[PDB]
Amino acid sequence: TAEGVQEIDYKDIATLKNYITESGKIVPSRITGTRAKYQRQLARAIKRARYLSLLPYTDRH
Amino acid sequence: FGQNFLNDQFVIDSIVSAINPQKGQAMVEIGPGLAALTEPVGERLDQLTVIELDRDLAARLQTHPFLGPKLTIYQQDAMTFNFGELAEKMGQPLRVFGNLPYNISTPLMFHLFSYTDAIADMHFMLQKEVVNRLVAGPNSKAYGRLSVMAQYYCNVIPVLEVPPSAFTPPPKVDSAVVRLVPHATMPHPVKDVRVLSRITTEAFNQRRKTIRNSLGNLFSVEVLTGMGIDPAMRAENISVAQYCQMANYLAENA
Amino acid sequence: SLSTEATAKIVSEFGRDANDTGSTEVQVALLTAQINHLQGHFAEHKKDHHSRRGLLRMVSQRRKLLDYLKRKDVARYTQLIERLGLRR
Amino acid sequence: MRHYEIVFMVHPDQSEQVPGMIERYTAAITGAEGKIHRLEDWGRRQLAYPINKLHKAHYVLMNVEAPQEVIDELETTFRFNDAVIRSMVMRTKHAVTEASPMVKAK
Amino acid sequence: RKQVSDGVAHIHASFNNTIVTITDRQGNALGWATAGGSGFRGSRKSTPFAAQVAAERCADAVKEYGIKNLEVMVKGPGPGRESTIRALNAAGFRITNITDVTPIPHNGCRPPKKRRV
RNA sequence: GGGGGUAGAAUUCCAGGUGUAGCGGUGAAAUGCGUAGAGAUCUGGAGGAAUACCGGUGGCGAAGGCGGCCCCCUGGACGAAGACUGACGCUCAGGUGCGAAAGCGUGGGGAGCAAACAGGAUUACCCUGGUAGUCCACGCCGUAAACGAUGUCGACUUGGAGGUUGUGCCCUUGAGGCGUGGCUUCCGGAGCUAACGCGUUAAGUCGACCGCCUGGGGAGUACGGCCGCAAGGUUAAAACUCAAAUGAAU
Repeated sequence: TAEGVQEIDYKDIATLKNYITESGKIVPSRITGTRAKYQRQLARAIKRARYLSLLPYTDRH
Repeated sequence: FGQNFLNDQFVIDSIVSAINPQKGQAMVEIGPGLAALTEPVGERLDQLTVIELDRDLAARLQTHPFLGPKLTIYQQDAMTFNFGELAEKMGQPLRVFGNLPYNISTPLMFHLFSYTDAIADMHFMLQKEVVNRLVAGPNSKAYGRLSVMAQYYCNVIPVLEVPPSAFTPPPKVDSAVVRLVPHATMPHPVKDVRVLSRITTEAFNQRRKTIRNSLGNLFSVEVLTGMGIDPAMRAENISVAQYCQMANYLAENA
Repeated sequence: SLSTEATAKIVSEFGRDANDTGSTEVQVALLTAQINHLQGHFAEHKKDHHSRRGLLRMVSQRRKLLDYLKRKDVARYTQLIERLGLRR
Repeated sequence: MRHYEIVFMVHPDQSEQVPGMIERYTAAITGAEGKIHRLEDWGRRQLAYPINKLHKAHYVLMNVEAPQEVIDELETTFRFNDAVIRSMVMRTKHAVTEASPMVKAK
Repeated sequence: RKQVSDGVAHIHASFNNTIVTITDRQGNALGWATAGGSGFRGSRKSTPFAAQVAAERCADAVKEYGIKNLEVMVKGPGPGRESTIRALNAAGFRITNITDVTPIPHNGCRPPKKRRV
């Protein structure tokens, strides 16, 4: 799952697309049922990938 | 909405005694209302000139039981007209008083200070917060624009305090009576009064900083040193006479 | 914080051997090392109070250890404060 | 002496002059005893939003062990160079050598 | 004075008015109508009825070019958000897409003093 | 915690396009903006302040407090196994330091908001502009319902539901079983309490040291000292006056 048994890479777009909504926001942990620690890692990875233009900030076009 | 008239009889004896209205003086008591303040005028004045903004009150005010034909009634707003017109009609400065809504009691005296001589003395009852500022002096926290402007025209003397429980639906504030009577001569005359207002407003708009930059939008340090004004004191430390000094200078020079 | 090599060198110098790491002399030396290093950091970042609060703890602990050493043995105390430049 | 991970992307039009950049940077890193544990080129990749009127870019990933000075030098050259549009260096706990999932999927 | 086969409907559904503007791919406007410029005033100016009246008026104002298809962009939370698209497709228009465009800041400037009511 | 870079949304302004007559605001209007083309919609730039989603009843800090991403310098807490010193401890009057917001001094900056001020209305509150200020560097000020209204340290005394963060052992698809630590939220037993309530994170049972209280008003006021550029802070009475003032529950 999201909690890979090691760490969460920020170069894995295929996995990171599971935890974002259509608009590109991050899905809260209530819906996914993921641990808090790995949720924090998720947020950091998604933000980093957003900086490098590997994911959309919102939906400009 | 509801106003709160004066009911207690013990308090309104001092007011009547303090005014001491005799015969031969022009009394212009605005807003009689229920005549709560003119009924204790039963020593009478053989005449009085009354001003009432409401026709309904004026209509059901022309007869009373005894009032009838002693007074002339005007139905225009006091803030609008020329008091001095009714000054050569009789020939003497008018003696007036009122119990107006504190709300509207401020603009009238500044509409009355212009007409000067047509006015001899005044006895109004105002809020305690405001009365203290009027009679205040420098180096306090009750010192302000109102004090300087009023003290430039007339003399301010408190007359009577009204504890809050004297009026029906009594408020949360205390009222007071002050006696003001315009000066016979100006201790410090100023060519243009509006420039004096300009200076005082600008100085007291930054009441908490030094005048080197509070009032430095118009002046310079060496100029204020010329007139002997310390450039490192707050606006509340400047005496009225000093405030008339740069009032004169700003017109004498450019 | 101190590097592991610097800590090991100080321990080897002041200690009885390579495992006596809890003697008063070694502790005072380690604290002095840290203090001397941190003046350089605080010369540049003077507006950083939250770490100056730990530097003060270092200084106070060193003073308490020195007083205990004074009362226990005097000659060792004199030799130590001469060896480290403490108290002029 | 620390481990880093540098990722930078370059103008698609200058996608042919990257070898010189890579060679220069490799020489600079290795000159000061630093090692290189992983070096990858993803080629041209389509951008996810228009970075100042462009689309697509040439992507470079490179894992390094090195001291602070060479990294500051690399940062300064990136800042002063023009063909590079966006770069990012990260510190990492320890060395890695396994290829990115990105290369394998391609 | 020119035939186009695509169009964009923009509505500004504020809390005090509504404005509908028709434009092309490049964003060059064709015709516009306002709820308050259709003989409405006062609270009546914010009612959905004025919105549909302005929608019809603007539709009639853009048939000289022969528009047959467009999609709608909504910008605002106010009333009149939905009546306009209905009155528009009732005037010979096909709705390809419906989009919400109202901006949201990521904590930008500070907002005014809210209604102490 | 200190320093330096950088990104994307939004508001305002500027310059360009398409376009024609209203926009904004209110309970209704007016001041106001516009035919020198507004408002609307698309393209480019300038500048300042703040970091949506994640976000939690979650985490860190002595308290005040701390929120985009990356690097450099740096303080504390916790856990595993082993080694070392040998009472090196606890508390602390005077003293020293840190300390929201507002406010001040010298010099910058100024997009949004907005005391004062300038206008327009209605019978308070409302609407349109808008200065100080909010921001930065360096000094001052030293106060808050600065609150858990609960001083710091140590030991002992039945339980039940949750959250967050380490670690040992077995077989091992392990979110599989048996343990062992730290911090934190809610119920409730004995006991305590005027009651409300607290209840192993005590307001229970004890020991060490410190601060403070003595009917209500006058009064945290006056006079004096110390501190401050100023505003003011701190230490701190009496004459007189009343027979009450107060807390919890019914």
